[PDB]
Amino acid sequence: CKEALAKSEMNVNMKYQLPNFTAETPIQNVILHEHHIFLGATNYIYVLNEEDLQKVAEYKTGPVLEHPDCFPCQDCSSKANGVWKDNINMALVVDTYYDDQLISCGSVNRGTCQRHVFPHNHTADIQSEVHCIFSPQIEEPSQCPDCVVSALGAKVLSSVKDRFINFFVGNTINSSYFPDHPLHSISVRRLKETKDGFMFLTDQSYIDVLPEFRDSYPIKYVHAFESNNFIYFLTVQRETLDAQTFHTRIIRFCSINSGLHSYMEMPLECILTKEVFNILQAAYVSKPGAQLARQIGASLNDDILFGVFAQSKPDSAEPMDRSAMCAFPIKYVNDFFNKIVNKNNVRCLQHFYGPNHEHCFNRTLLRNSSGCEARRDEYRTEFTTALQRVDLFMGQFSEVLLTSISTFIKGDLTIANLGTSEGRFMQVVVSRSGPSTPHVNFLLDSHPVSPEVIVEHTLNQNGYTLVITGKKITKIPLNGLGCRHFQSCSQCLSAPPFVQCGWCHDKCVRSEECLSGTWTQQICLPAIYKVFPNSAPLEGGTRLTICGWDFGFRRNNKFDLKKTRVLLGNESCTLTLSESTMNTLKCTVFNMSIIISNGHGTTQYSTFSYVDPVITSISPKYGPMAGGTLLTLTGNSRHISIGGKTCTLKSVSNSILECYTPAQTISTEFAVKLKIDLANRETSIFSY
Amino acid sequence: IKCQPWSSMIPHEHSFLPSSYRGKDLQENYCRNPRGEEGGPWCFTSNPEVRYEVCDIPQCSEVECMTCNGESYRGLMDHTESGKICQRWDHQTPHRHKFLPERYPDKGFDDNYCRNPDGQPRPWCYTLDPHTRWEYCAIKTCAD
Amino acid sequence: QDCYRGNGKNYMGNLSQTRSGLTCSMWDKNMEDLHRHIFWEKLNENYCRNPDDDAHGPWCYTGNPLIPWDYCPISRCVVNGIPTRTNIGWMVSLRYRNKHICGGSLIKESWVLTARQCFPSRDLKDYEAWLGIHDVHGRGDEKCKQVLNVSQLVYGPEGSDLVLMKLARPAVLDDFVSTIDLPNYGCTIPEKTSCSVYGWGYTGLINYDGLLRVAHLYIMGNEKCSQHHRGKVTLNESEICAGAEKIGSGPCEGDYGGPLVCEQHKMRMVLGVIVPGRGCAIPNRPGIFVRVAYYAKWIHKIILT
Repeated sequence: CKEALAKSEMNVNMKYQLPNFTAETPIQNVILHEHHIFLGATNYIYVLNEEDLQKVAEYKTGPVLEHPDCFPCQDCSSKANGVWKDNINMALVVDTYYDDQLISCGSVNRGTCQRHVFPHNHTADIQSEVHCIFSPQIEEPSQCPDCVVSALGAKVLSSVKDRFINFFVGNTINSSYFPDHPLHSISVRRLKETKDGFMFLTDQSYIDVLPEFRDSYPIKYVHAFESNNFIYFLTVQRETLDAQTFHTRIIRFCSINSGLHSYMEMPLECILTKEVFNILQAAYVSKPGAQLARQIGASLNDDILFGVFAQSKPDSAEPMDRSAMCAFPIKYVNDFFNKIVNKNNVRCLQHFYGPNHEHCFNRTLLRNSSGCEARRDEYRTEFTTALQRVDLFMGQFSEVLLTSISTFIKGDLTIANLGTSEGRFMQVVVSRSGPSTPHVNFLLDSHPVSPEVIVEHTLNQNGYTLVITGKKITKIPLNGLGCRHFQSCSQCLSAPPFVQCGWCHDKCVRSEECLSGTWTQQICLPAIYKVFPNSAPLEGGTRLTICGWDFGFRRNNKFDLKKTRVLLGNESCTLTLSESTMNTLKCTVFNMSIIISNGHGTTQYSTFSYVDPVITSISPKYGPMAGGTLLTLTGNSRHISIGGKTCTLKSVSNSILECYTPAQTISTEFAVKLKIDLANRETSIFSY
Repeated sequence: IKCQPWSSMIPHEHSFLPSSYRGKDLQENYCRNPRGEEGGPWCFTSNPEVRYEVCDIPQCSEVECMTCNGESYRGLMDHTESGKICQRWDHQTPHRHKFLPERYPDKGFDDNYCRNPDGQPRPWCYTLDPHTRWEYCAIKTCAD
Repeated sequence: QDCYRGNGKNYMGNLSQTRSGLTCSMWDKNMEDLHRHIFWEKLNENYCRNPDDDAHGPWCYTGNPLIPWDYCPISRCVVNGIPTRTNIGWMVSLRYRNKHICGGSLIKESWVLTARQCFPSRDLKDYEAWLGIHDVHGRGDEKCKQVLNVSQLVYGPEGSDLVLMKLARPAVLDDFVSTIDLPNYGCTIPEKTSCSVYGWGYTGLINYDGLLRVAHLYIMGNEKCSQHHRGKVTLNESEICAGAEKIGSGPCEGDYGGPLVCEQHKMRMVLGVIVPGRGCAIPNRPGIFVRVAYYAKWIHKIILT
């Protein structure tokens, strides 16, 4: 009985009491910095302690009067005429190179930013000092040097290259937004060294989609990071200007502040084997564990990008709730950019150059012999052979959408902090070698888990992960949330050793709790829940189902089905391997105890009887030959028939039986023979 | 296109097989049949767009031709007409036959390569299966 | 892949590609040229190991005449100013799209020393050098005005944040325009020395007429600056630290590449180059500059071209 023993499967739902903080509006951005955690939410900025998530201070960029002629940071509060709009924070960074300060960027306020200065004695006091970043562009009023942040969606990255604070910003642009104020799809800004504005180092330091394609060809950036003297961007966009189908793309260029010099774009895809996943939803840069590094061919110190890919609705970006996670060594993809692709896979960039333009009629590529040297006629190169990656969980999550991912290392293993759109958080050890059951699979909140999460790993033994679900920020220690939820011994032993607990004869328990001393994590006793049936004839070979778990000898992952045997008294029942599982057994063989023997231990079950079938009386005795009456039998996987025709079972029991006799064209009596898997002793005759 | 090495997982990552299947002798780059799949020896291409393709490698019946007498033929086939393998002519199990290679040399009584000792139209050999007494060897006729 | 070996003799460079990206040439001709020209004193042929055991590390030769030789890449271990009443010749005003952004120091008739940070563009057609001027706009006078184009730009060692350029044409030297000498290779200025800086920058003024600002300064050891910054700076050997006493005044935007010139024994001599960092004139906080002396010999090696 697979259904009845379902208690063996771990209880998917619990309530976990962890430090949790609530915000009056949903939180968009968050950063941890110097024992204070800064969270940006709609019209709100909170600062929290780590261990408490206590709201020690808050800054109020609440609703603002948006007026068409009001300049961004000037006080137009006296204007009574032109809507009390509200802003959302999408850019929240901390910088310390100039001073220990915070930078935030609003949405409605022309995408203009502000600065908070931390007093040395009390750094959490962010409301003390506020600057605006707004320098009136006297020389070039036509373009914005400080209109830096978009509203639909944007990404901002801070860097210190050549002792210079550089902000790499990618913007999602609408066609109607440019005429009021120009923007740039991808660009680099420098802070004025007096921290009072931005300037454009070069006209080449930005790329904006060509004016006809502002409405079409929408690009949404999902992530971006810095590594190996290069700035990598991860976005989602169409395959072609007229494709109406979407896929993940990445953007590479090194970190020269003069401008985007070697701007090269690359389609990416991860496949199952052969189904591809188009859209990336979350990404994280990290290092691989010793067990994983070899299996991905990556060095232990070499960086790895982990990304979740979900299959989108056809010819659209919205996922069909079919997702997976994949890994990308930065060295492999970098070499792929440098060497793997040939020439004719390279083309000009469509949305900037234009499909019909002079540069990509004929232009050689110094892509191998030269590394992003700042030339003048730099070529923005489009590839076409998308890099194909393989699944790491071989599609074990093929029907669930993933939206938030974090990854850490511990000992030699590496763990991924998975997140769902239904607010369930999983902890999984990632391994191509074998499917690993999530050791933590609870549900946090109704709201989808926010992609932006943070992990801190102090002294390699104490750490945490802050994750955002709607209006909740929650702390989750990586050291093992628990194992009491485990209740199958095989499942308890499948738990990674990083959390120290094991099985002691009743449930997966911590070492020092159960006092019996049976606490073991290498071997335990197999369990049987029930058996059907317990009433069989002495010679009757009846198929018995065995319900329980831990039915086989254990390997690291592959549960061995061959080290199983069955003993009934002294003889052995005919074990059927094709119907032998960890879940149930199917065997085909006076109360005796049935014994199951495994590589670990043996279980004795005391209630199985070779009941001798007894038939006593048949009614009625004499009558007509209609053959439609109720014939009743009684006594102590059964069948019963007369004249080669089975009497349909009108009633069955151990002590009562009743057939509706088949009609036969004869008025005499015959012996009615019971066939309970075998023709047993027959009863007396009944006249027809 | 050159096969992708089975040790390096670029440009295609399904190359854990060197550790997945022991004794299957998938070499550094040579293409094998780790699963015994019906298509044949297939390898990953270093070419990015195509993942794996089956190597074109000929069958064994292509080189082994046949003459009417059959006894003159002494080739490399050691497979019967139903795919069974000829037992060792030096062996005496599972068939206690009559032909002894040292007693009867000069007729190619080698390990398992099919021979025509009794003047059959085709070579035949005793089956490695103890139940099957012997079986014929399927060979296409020669030319020129 | 080299460490603890500042001399090329300890590290036989198994590589033949210079910093720029141009392959090395046959070492026989350049060995002959060295023996004819360099009197420093049979190394491996056509490899980037340097025979001279220079302090900067291994370096190689290039056959192209514009850059005879360059190093191969490998691991190795003013605000509150005073206006000047007299014209200054050491100052070189750089002009980017016909406007000033920074200054530099005149070293030869056709050579000036500037900062790498003041080069947003690598193009030479847009840069323009002005010598001998008292007003940043040029309105003050034009008799000493000297306008020149740009011929060649040569960067310093990796991470030096220093650069030289040789002018399109030579320049006349007189009282109005002056050059500067070099400190010794091991030239160390004594602590508590008083010397000043010249600046063309923001100067912390709501409006400035446009005259160059001279600002005094005092030298102190690296330890005092480390204490003042409270561990926010990890000082290396190549840098010098000089800061004003009890007053917040230092170089800021527009003065980068300017000269830190000081008087040791008889006449004023350059000691450092103005570099961005650490903020704009923090009160009671010293300033950090790059010392020319550590690279002075290298300039010698490059002044031969």
